[PDB]
Amino acid sequence: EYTLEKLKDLQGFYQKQLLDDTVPFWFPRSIDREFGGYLLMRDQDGSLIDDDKAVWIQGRAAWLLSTLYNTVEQKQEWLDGAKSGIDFLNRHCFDTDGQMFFHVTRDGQPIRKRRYYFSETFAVIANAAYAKASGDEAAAKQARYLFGKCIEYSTNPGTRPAKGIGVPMIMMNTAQQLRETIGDPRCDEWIDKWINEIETYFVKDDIRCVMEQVAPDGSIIDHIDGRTLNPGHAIEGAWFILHEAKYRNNDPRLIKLGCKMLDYMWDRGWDKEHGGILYFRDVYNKPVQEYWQDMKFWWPHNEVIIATLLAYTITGEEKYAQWHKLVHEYAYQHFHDAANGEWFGYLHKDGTLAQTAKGNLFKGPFHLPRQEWYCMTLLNEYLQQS
Amino acid sequence: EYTLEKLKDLQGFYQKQLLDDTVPFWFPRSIDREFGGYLLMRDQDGSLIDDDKAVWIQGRAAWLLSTLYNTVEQKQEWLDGAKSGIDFLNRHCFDTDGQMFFHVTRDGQPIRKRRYYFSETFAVIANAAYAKASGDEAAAKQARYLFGKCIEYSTNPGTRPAKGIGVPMIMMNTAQQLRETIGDPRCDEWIDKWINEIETYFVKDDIRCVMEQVAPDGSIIDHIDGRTLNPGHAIEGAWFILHEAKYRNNDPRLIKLGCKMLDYMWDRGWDKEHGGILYFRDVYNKPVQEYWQDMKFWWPHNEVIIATLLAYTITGEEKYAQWHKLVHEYAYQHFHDAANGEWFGYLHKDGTLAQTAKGNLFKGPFHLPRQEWYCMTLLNEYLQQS
Ligand SMILES: [Cl-]
Ligand SMILES: [Cl-]
Repeated sequence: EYTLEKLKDLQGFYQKQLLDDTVPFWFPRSIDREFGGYLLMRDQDGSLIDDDKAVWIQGRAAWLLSTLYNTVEQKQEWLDGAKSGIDFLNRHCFDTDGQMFFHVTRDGQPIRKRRYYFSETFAVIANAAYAKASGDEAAAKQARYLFGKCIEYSTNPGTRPAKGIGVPMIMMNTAQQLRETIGDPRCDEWIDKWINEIETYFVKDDIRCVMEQVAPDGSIIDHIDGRTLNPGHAIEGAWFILHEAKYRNNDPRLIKLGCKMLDYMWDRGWDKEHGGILYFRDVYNKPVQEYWQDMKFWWPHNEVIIATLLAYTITGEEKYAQWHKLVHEYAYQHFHDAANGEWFGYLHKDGTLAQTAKGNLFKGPFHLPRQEWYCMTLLNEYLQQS
Repeated sequence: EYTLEKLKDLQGFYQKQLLDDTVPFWFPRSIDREFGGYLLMRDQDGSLIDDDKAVWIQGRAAWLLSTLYNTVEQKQEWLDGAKSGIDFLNRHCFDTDGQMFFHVTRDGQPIRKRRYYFSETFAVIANAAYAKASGDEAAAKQARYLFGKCIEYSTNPGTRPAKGIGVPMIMMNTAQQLRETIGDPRCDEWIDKWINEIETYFVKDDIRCVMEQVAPDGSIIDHIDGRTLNPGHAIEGAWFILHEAKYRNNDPRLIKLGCKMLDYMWDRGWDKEHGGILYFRDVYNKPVQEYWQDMKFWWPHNEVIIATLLAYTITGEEKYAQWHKLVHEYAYQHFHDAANGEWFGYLHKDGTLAQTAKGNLFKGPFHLPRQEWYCMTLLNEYLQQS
């Protein structure tokens, strides 16, 4: 399967895709010079379908620009672009009670506020990465403050109580990004707790499944919502854990855990008729009720590309190279827009395009550039060690 | 052409489908003998995929059974079934603040409560129809009490205010059902206000569109949510208005209003590539972001079948017979399950089945049986006058 020359070609592919295709689609043109932050809700040709701003994606974009500055090239325009988002978050995206908005207008007026703290987690990683890039001590302090607030909420996130895997997952990745940028003494211990929560409550070895939600004792909630799985989301967590495994000196327990989550959810998620990762499944193969259950979204593919390549480089198991080849070829052939750049977001089960937009309230410069950046970086490291 | 002969055939077809196929799929087996209410979340073969109870659908089902008893046949089984749903609503489906739940367990414990009051409107029409079928004065008083509360809610309620067409539409049909069962002196004057609201704010003659939401002054909100249209929903409102026109001795002004709404949204909503009514469209033909925008759902087809047949019997315009033939043939050929009865809910754009369930949190014994019952009784009245 994958030779070193082939992995060298893959490294260059992800690098050139990231820097010559994906990032230029968004930046610098998406930087809103008049109001700050980013205009990211763009059609296939780059034209705007909306001038609203999703607060999560403002933070994700600021994180990406800072991360490119810190790990790829110290381009002033990326630093300036990151600062524009940080400033927009601080100036407009916090309510008087200190909680962040979810959805604001171009000029920063609030449209939606969600009880969630997920906006805050993306402000943490954005401020952490920006603090590293710029030396801004205020951004460092904000990142560490909000991290604690996020921890606080995570301990305490209605006759059918359920806990969701997304809390430990997002907190783990937030803690990882905080560690890898400016550092914080809480990161490693809490990551341990969040991994233990994922393993204990959400990974079911007897049925080879990773749950999206469970009851507080870990039991499966046998109702429509509780049965609904998201393979791409579970495999996102799997590679967060494989990432942690490497940091922890290739810890065999964490390698085993990440790999089995990936194994379980590749089997449940990969569409053997049409190819690609199904968005939702049902733990007992009852019909999934969420309407988009069999659609092919971009971001599950981004996460499975990372996970399979990461699993392959860590374990050397050829099957992960075979799965990587499958999902990589599937995703780049079906989502990538060779004419205008970047990726479509939304395909039907059979791979035909459902609509042409490349950015909206949920899609922006995050999952795809993170995958291309992470894979380019991973392979550079891997090839240096070979 | 739609001859009297063809319309007689259709009349018998809808009657046979309603009584030999649609209703038997649900009743009596869906009657929850232990806890009351109805077990309606069923797979294609009738097996339960969940024992939860959607409060809207408990009221809709009680309304249907009462309506059948009143207008088709005084089956004791239907009356007893209607009372089961009424009692379940009264016993379990009101919160301590007087607002109704949206989603409860089999035994009536709350799962979810929504800010809307659509639960209440379906309790109105259920109690009204049951009050007529049984002479229960408590149900009649309840229907009128809840109706008054819905009126207050509708008149006595973010930097982007929007008003939705669903409120005046649902309130209109609620009032119509109240009028046609037990009567209420407020029905006609409030229907007039709601029709005026629909015509003034949501119907756009210049661009031939019916909006889902507009700004308080009626202007189009040129953002993703504000641009999103629902042709089936607009056409549901169209036939509510055509129904009112008939009630008002074929009021030509309401005929024109209902017909232009139908004309506008047939043109925007009918899928010329694959057939069927698309779920969402965009007023300016920008890409629609809601994931299921191009799926083919059962209930838009139910409503367009009513609207086209009603428009045809009222106006005699052959185009509405042509449109009815198209949507009738499309819907019964694609959604109807000849093997087990009733209709699948969810098809892809190209008409292929997305999943097999026939009842869930949103689909149950309502839109389809209402369409078959309404078309059967409409054609019976129409052919009695020829
Ligand atoms: Cl994204
Ligand atoms: Cl329904």
